[PDB]
Amino acid sequence: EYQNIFSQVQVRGPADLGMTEDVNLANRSGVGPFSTLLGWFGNAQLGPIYLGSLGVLSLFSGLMWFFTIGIWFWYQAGWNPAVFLRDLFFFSLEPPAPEYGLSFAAPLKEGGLWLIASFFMFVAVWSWWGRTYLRAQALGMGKHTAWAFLSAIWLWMVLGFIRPILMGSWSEAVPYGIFSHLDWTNNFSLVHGNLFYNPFHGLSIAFLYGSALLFAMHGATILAVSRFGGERELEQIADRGTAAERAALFVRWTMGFNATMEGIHRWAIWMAVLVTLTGGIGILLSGTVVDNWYVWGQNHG
Amino acid sequence: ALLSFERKYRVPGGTLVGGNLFDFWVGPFYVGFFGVATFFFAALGIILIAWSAVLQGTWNPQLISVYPPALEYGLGGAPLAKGGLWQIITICATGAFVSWALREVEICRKLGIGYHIPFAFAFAILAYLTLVLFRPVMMGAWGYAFPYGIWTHLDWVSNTGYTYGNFHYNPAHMIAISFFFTNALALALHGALVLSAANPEKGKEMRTPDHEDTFFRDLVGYSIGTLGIHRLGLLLSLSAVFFSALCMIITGTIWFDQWVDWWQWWVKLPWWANIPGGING
Amino acid sequence: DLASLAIYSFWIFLAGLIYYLQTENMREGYPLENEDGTPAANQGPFPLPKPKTFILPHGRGTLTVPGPESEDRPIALARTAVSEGFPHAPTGDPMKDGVGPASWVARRDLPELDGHGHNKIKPMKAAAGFHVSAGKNPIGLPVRGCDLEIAGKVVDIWVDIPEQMARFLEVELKDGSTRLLPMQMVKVQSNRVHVNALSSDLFAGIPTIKSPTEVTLLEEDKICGYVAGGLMYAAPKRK
Ligand code: BCL
Ligand code: BCL
Ligand code: BCL
Ligand SMILES: CC[C@H]1c2cc3[nH]c4c(c3C)C(=O)[C@H](C(=O)OC)c4c3nc(cc4[nH]c(cc(n2)[C@@H]1C)c(C(C)=O)c4C)[C@@H](C)[C@@H]3CCC(=O)OC/C=C(\C)CCC[C@H](C)CCC[C@H](C)CCCC(C)C
Ligand SMILES: COC(C)(C)C/C=C/C(C)=C/C=C/C(C)=C/C=C/C(C)=C/C=C\C=C(C)\C=C\C=C(/C)CC/C=C(\C)CCC=C(C)C
Ligand SMILES: CCCCCCCCCCCC[N+](C)(C)[O-]
Ligand SMILES: CCCCCCCCCCCC[N+](C)(C)[O-]
Ligand SMILES: CCCCCCCCCCCC[N+](C)(C)[O-]
Ligand SMILES: [Cl-]
Ligand SMILES: [Fe+3]
Repeated sequence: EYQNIFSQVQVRGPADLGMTEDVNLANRSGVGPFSTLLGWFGNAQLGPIYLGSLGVLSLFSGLMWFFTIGIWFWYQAGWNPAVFLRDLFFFSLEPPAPEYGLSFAAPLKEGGLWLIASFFMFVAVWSWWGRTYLRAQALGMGKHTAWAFLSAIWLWMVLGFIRPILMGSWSEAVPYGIFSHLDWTNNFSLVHGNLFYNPFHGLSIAFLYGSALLFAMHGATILAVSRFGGERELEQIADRGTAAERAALFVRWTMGFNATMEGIHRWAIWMAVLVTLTGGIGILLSGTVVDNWYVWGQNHG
Repeated sequence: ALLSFERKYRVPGGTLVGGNLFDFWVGPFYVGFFGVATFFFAALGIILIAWSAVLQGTWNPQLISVYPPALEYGLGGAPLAKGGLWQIITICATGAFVSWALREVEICRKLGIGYHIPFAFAFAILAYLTLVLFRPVMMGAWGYAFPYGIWTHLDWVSNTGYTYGNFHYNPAHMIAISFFFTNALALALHGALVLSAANPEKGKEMRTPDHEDTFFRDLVGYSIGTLGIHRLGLLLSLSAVFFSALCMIITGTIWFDQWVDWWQWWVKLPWWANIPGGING
Repeated sequence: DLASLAIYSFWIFLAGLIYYLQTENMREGYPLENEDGTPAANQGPFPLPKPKTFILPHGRGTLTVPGPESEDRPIALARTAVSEGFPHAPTGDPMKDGVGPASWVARRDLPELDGHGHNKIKPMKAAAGFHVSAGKNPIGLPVRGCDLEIAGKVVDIWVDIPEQMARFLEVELKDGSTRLLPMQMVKVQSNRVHVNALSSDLFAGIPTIKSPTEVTLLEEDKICGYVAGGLMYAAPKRK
């Protein structure tokens, strides 16, 4: 009894250069190699990639962020490669101290290098967002991917930009460090009277747990009905087959729910985007409107 | 009542137990033997939670809490009022979960589909049994288990966590979080991609899986494919919960000190242990 | 205060969202029916959504859902009881009649096309230059049923051109005709292909395709249905 987690047989044909529509083909690369390793689980083909202006702006901008942090990590290691690898998780690029408020006037060694790195990260993410929109437009597709990605951008923007501004200093932002961003996260909860009492944090968690429940069920189901070509979801939407019927009936007989092949993808996008949506509201309201979620919770309001 | 297409699927057979005795529906819901077992175990467990509410002196759902036995009971039975009800309810909850899984198996057999869903669910049951059974038995008391109440179970998470310092430092917990974050990123993309193709720009024809593959190649230079994303989703979410169970089975058993101090294995490796400067020099 | 207003707004949003999601998932299979196929009195709490129209590519028209629902085929089933909610016994051979886990849907009797308007699925012999790139090449292997009898041999792989994957094995039977087997219902072993769903004597009964270089959505459903139904219906002959 074969389970369809790994392919039993790979087949390969000519490289697929992809659909054209209104795409500027001058800006697609050539195809990369074919990975047989990847091809046990999914597609074997690497490439082509599209790189126009926003692509290169984003890629350059994102490397500058990455290098700006790494230059500061080397500096902290005293330029010793042994100390760099030993302490990698412990280095941190900290924002400016509370004194300097929302000013760009802090020295490199006390928060200016943080601001530089953040500027590069700001350019990198927003250019990448325009890119998810334009790549969809060129192919005549809905902008679902761009609007879903904005949900993620919302929480990132709250954490590093919108909240620090409302609180009146960059000191409130997140440091670029593996262990240091973990400590910040734990510190944040303690200083705000325990996030478990933040109702938005509670919902955020419900949606995170639910994203795992839903992808577990959805993935499991499509594999369970792949013996009727179930993973061919678009043609099953246009022309319901026994795969869509059996998938619907599993859900109905189990827990009395209705699920269409299209409808389950609406559950999927929303379960996911509501994680960071509710999340960013919960963080935005912390220390701006609510000092202490315990105290708030006692009054309920 | 039936979906327009449902009658042809409502045939006899597929049951694991009882032959045709419980082989019927109540409205949309398939029953089967494990439907009856699930109802028995659920009703019994709800009765016992109400009994717990009486003894505690509150009907408020935001206050009702059923606590495990205290540590000095070890792995013995306990008086109902002081952890015995938690013990019977835990047997009931386990019976209801396993019955629900075997019922999904009966539904899979009648529909002639794979058993991937009940298999995926068995991982959630594993995680539950880790917290209430495997970890407590390894640690020597039921009292290390979590209480059944809306806010009290959150106190237990907070207290259990902060027993080991900042629980972020548990390395299995880092991996588990990564799979949870990645699962949700993948679910967002999968939903968005299928809907962007089925629901294109106004007045345009439905796109094809070719457009879906093309969009991802254009964006990031790789496309896992329509079979691959469903394999990936099942794996990310199952892995998240595997590493979750693992991060707690090792906490209190092989490791009972502060988790941050565990990371000194890396820092005190002999070749860089004594080199001055950096953070740890 | 602001936080109470935010959390209260949010629950009103979420309630609208859940309504929208529930009615979106009613676009197939409604209205609900009694077992006799007449419309049920109780259709549930939410009403049917306003129809939406998919424009299919390659000049294949439009779909409108919700829209008129019929099976468009006879169901060889009979009631086993005098009240709602019991199983319906097959009146013939459920494998032949296409009921239970052998069920098929009357999908379009055309093949699925790729983004260029070409057939999505072809025999590998007609797909230049597709080849097996990894794993055992099943072409030439004998095919064994669940009764451990040899039913035929593999003479081709039918591949998905755009997604580059094996979808069916074309199997030659003792009488020189062929059948498609779904790739997800066979074990490729080193020296044979094993099929658990079917016994050797049920291979001839696999529905045949009207053209030998393409398979239609209707044919895929009849084939996949038939092979899946063998798990239940060919259990007497499995070992
Ligand atoms: C998993 C690790 C921790 C844990 C850490 C947390 C943290 C942190 C949070 C929760 C929160 C929740 N936890 Mg918990 N929780 C644990 C184990 C459980 C178990 C169990 C194993 O039996 C259950 C039933 C719950 C249930 C719950 C919910 C009350 C709530 C949201 C869950 C959700 O949306 O999931 C996803 C599932 C779905 C979306 C499907 C729908 C499930 C529904 C909502 C479940 C209803 C349960 C009901 C209230 C319990 C009574 C049922 C009886 C039959 C009477 N937790 C363990 C001990 N849990 C959140 C909260 O806000 O509560 C205060 C929260 O922030
Ligand atoms: C001691 C710690 C506190 C706590 C403090 C916090 C704080 C502080 C926060 C959370 C937040 C969250 N907490 Mg908490 N939390 C606690 C305990 C828990 C428990 C539990 C006990 O079981 C759970 C399950 C959670 C779960 C969660 C999540 C639901 C939520 C984060 C969602 C998310 O996806 O962010 C991950 C997604 C993002 C951060 C968005 C990133 C998007 C950007 C644009 C990506 C850029 C990538 C960049 C360019 C780099 C490129 C990389 C390479 C190309 C690969 N917390 C305790 C009580 N928690 C967050 C939240 O929303 O709060 C309401 C948050 O800010
Ligand atoms: C202050 C607290 C500590 C902390 C202490 C702990 C402790 C303690 C635990 C975790 C655990 C987890 N932590 Mg932590 N954790 C912290 C911060 C975080 C942060 C963050 C952003 O800071 C994140 C993202 C996480 C994330 C996580 C997850 C990896 C994991 C919870 C998921 C899980 O186990 O599901 C597993 C799912 C279940 C158990 C649900 C099973 C459902 C059952 C089978 C069915 C229920 C049916 C129901 C009754 C039916 C309802 C009725 C119907 C409506 C009819 N933690 C902080 C630093 N964390 C937990 C873990 O790993 O557990 C194994 C755990 O015990
Ligand atoms: C493994 C990946 C994720 C996952 C997957 C998953 N869950 C699943 C499935 C799958 C594949 C199903 O097939 C099954 C289903 O049918 O979903 C609709 C299910 C399911 N997962 C559910 C919940 C759930 N899953 C969770 C988690 C996860 N499930 C993982 C993150 C959580 C979390 C994170 O907390 C919850 C709350 C249900 C909706 C359903 C299982 C329903 C079930 O078992 O019903 C039988 C039992 C009853 C009807 C109730 C009996 C009650 C007891 C007798 C008494 C109460 C005891 C309990 C301990 C009280 C504690 C409450 C307090 C903590 C507040
Ligand atoms: C080996 O050496 C080389 C040379 C290769 C370099 C190596 C580099 C290494 C090892 C780097 C490692 C980097 C790490 C570990 C980074 C980790 C980052 C983390 C964990 C980030 C977490 C959160 C970040 C957030 C929330 C940031 C938000 C940022 C913004 C919202 C942008 C805000 C913008 C600001 C403040 C400025 C805007 C300015 C104007 C004028 C508008
Ligand atoms: C998640 C992306 C990478 C996945 C790669 C996993 C490789 C699995 C190899 C399977 C071995 C082949 N076999 C024996 C199953 O036919
Ligand atoms: C998931 C990340 C995968 C990234 C792979 C990108 C492939 C790019 C192809 C490189 C070929 C370049 N060139 C110019 C020779 O065609
Ligand atoms: C996509 C919609 C799915 C519905 C999920 C709703 C889960 C309920 C969460 C209850 C937690 C409420 N709380 C305590 C944070 O206020
Ligand atoms: Cl695993
Ligand atoms: Fe899907």
